[PDB]
Amino acid sequence: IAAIHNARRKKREAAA
Amino acid sequence: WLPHQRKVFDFYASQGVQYFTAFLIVSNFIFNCAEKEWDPYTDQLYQGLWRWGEFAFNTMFLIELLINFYGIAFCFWRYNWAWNTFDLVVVAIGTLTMAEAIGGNFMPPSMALIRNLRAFRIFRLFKRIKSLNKIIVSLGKAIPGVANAFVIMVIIMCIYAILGVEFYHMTGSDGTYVTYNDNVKRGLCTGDEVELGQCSLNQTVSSETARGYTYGEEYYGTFFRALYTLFQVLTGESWSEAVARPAVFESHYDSFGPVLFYVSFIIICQIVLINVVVAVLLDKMVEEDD
Amino acid sequence: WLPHQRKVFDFYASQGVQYFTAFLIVSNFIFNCAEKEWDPYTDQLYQGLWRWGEFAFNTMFLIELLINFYGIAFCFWRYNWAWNTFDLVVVAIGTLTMAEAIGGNFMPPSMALIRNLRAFRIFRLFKRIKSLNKIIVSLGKAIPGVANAFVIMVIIMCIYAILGVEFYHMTGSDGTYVTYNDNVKRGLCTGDEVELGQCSLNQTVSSETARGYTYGEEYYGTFFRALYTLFQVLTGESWSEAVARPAVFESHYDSFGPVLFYVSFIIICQIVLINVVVAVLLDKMVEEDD
Amino acid sequence: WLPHQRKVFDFYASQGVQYFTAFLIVSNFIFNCAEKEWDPYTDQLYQGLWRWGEFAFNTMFLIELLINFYGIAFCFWRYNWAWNTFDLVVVAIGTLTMAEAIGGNFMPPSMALIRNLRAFRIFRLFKRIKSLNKIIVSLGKAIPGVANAFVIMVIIMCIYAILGVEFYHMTGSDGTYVTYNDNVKRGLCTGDEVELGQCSLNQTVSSETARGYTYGEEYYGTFFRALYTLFQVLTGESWSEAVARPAVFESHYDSFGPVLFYVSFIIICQIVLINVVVAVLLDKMVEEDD
Amino acid sequence: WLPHQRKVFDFYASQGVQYFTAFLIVSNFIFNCAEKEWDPYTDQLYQGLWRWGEFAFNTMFLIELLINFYGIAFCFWRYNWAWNTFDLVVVAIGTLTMAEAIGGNFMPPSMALIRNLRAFRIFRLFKRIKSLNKIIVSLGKAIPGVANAFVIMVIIMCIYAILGVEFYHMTGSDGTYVTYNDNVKRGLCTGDEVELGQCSLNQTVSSETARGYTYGEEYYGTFFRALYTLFQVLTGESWSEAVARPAVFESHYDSFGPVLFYVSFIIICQIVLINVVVAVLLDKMVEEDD
Repeated sequence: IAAIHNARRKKREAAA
Repeated sequence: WLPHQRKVFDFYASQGVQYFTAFLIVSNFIFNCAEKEWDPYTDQLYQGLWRWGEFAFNTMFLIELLINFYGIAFCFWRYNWAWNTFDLVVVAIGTLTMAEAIGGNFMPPSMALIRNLRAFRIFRLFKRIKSLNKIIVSLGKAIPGVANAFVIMVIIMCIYAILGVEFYHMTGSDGTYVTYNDNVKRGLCTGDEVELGQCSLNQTVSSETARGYTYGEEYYGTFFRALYTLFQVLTGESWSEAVARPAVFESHYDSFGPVLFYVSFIIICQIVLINVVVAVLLDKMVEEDD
Repeated sequence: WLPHQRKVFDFYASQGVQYFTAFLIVSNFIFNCAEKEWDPYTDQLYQGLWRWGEFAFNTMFLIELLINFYGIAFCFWRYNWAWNTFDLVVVAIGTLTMAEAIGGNFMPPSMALIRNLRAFRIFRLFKRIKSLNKIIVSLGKAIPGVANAFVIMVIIMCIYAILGVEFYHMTGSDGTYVTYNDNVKRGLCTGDEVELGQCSLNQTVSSETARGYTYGEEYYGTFFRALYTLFQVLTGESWSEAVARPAVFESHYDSFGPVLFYVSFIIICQIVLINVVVAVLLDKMVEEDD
Repeated sequence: WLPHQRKVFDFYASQGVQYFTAFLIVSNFIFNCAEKEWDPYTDQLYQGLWRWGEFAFNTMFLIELLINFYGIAFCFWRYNWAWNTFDLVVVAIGTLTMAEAIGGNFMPPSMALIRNLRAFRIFRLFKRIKSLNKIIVSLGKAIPGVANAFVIMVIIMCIYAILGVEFYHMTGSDGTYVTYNDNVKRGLCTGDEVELGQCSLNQTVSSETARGYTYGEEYYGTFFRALYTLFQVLTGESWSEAVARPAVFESHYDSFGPVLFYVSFIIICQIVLINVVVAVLLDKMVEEDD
Repeated sequence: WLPHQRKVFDFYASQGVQYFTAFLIVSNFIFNCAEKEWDPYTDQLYQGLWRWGEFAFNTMFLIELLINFYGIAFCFWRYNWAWNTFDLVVVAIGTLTMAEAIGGNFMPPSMALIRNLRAFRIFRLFKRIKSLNKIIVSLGKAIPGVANAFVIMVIIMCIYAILGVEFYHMTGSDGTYVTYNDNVKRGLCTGDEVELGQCSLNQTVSSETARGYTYGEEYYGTFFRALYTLFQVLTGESWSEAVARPAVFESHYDSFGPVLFYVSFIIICQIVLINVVVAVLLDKMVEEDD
């Protein structure tokens, strides 16, 4: 599920 | 423009009419499912039921298609061309099925694979329900990003397929391979019985698979057989007990070869490449979600 | 309504009483586990032990239910309706079990599946422990988000099930299918021995499964058998050696058919769809976590 | 304090001495690996080599332990108590092994599982290398977060184990279970041959496993056998061809029972629960990483 | 310094010439794939086709290499040393193949593994296509981060391999192990028939694998066999039905030993360690992506 986690991070950090 | 086009078009775009067509789509799919569940045989028991049910559903879908086109001036190039095209295709095949059922076998017995296209009418439900549409549009806008990692993984799989055909395409060709024990060294027999002939250090295990082949011919007999074997190994299915271990043990002191072959393939392709493909897929989908 | 309900209710809400009921729940579950571990047989050895233990536990749980309802004026519609309802159901079944044990077989031998509901008393522990509750509430608020991708995956699985019943539902119906050799071409025999009859290029491999069937009848005999086969393939269980490979090698020159069938199913459903379902699930859960 | 304690302690904390002890740890582990690779038998061929090598390594590790304790005033409660304790344990067992090798069998033949503790000396390497330490500390601070979801998953597994023992613990007890086919309805035989006795609709397939049991006794004979079966199903290992399918096809018309059993177990436990456990694990680890 | 080298160098670096070399690379790879698909046998049918095709491709790749080096003053140490080196190696082997095809067997029959290096020419395509290059550079800059968790996982696998060789390396050495059943206890027989001799509580199941071995010799006979067995268990392949269950049920009352062995291995290595390795891999790759 690492793929899911990474996508989640990228989305949030990019928004930040 | 057609004198009756506008109100008919905004009627076909109505919420209730779309929901009714959706109900009719799901009922037709359930009808096909039920045909395959309760009447799958060649010599069917209730043949008229499925035939006339498909007929009635095709008639209703044809009427829906005509109401659609009548509302868009019968053009369908301009407005919603993709779904209109798919609908036209499936209803054209349905009309072909009506003709086939009534007045002869218009199509050769070869291309019945097109009669089998009824199952794919359910895809029209994805247009009406905004959630399924959201999912499939994200999937479609995610696939091109996957293309690159997919091509890399396939390149590596074809490399391993060439290597596998060169190496193992004749493993067990006689139908049998020999594996050597450690009997005297372990304790199961004494060295004298071997030299006399009472025991042995080799077992002539047979190599036939449950498909009638030998290990080499089936798993790596050709390049596409080998590519399929490597797909089955990529998904983790019996890669050791069926594929790897007979190769690994067939060669007595050259066991590093097949072991490194399968271990390197599994590590690289399975772990790294599948996780990268799926990761870029989910990344693209979460991109489109937000 | 009741004279001392206000204090009885706040007594039942006490930390220690909830922890004691939790201890009693876990002890009852361990009692059922121990019954199945040390005394699973039909003709039990220590039958009175399990019977009277279930009796005592049901009595204590009934007393707990009465203390509960006595504290909420015996209504239980207003305050914590879900857990109160579940508790009422399980203790009602427990009282049925007490009656069944004492004064006759009140229930027909058919619906013992309801006596088996003792195992699910442990779910009442999830209410008291704030961590397990935290997990199951996140799961519950995550499942509706999954619903859409789940329905898409099931739609595709039923499509493939219809296709599979149409194609393979008669593979190996005789009990045997033929696979074709490359013996003359490889080197194992010379072409003359084949024409004379010493060797052959076909092997009449048998198709019976370890279930007594043929390959087609068991794996794709009907639509629900095929949907179950496709579930087993979706989880990756023996999809090649048991399901795919006999089909792939049954065909002489059209092995692209079954190969593309199973490869497309695996790619689409397994990789893309399972990872999307699990991804939206975990996304919803991390949403609720924060 | 000891008059020689300070400089000796700062000498044992030196970079080079720690790297040398690390080299010695890895060499001892490689020595054990090599013993098992080149000399695994009961009647070993080079017994003195492994014996005196373990002796020399134990001597060097004892000297290292004494240099350690001499530098911390021989207390080891105050400074780095965990690793000092583990080191004291392993070197104490090593000294026991020295005594055992020289002057008798001090330990009963029962607890050799403690002589097997040499393999775990390698864990001392994790203290010196800052990367492996960084990984295991994250793992340790991640496990308590997993505890909750793990307990939920185990609760559900025990529920399913009780259910499985109640249902299937006698499947195939005779050694054979009967399965029924649609022979007449499909076309393989005509209904008259069945009534006359030429064909049948039932096949008395045998239920013995490759361990010698019956299907029920081995897979769900008791509660711990059933819990182990459900673990094997949770990891996806032959859950259908070995576990599920004989149960599913044992029932004539109630195949919904076992199908729903295994499908619900797989969905819930495998997909949802394993992915939630692993997700909270990786979440905790990325928490500690940053 | 060549007189027209600068002009020549630009031509090599042109878009169209790189795309043409890429087309030529892909065509050569497809040629090798097609050789293995349509002509894999030892006694080939169209041998001249593949020979002269490899010859022509090697000639074109040699001309490309010479145009390359002529443009960089034939140095190739200073400009793009890695790909130039790889290209020089593969074309040197191709020239060796030309010589081998024309004027004798220059190489001993031993090292044909180097003639097999044609398949790896396709890697040169990764330099020209910016997407595949982007993927492989991320992979390369991600692997060193994985190194640590990989070394931890391998340390644990070798620990378990030593333990497995010590424990199970003689399981079923006779070729048979006995398993005990609760026939009298469960109801299948009465205790009197056992004491008389009509039934038994032990079944002498055989331990030979489909490789001709015994369970212990093949799966844990040595340390590298055990490390390979633990790799197959790490990937989840038949870890129970082939590896674990015969060990677990060989023991009469100490089934906790092998059960805890395999359960601890699976949990730790599979779940935690594989997910941590893959997680740090994908983390590093998303680092390089952004």
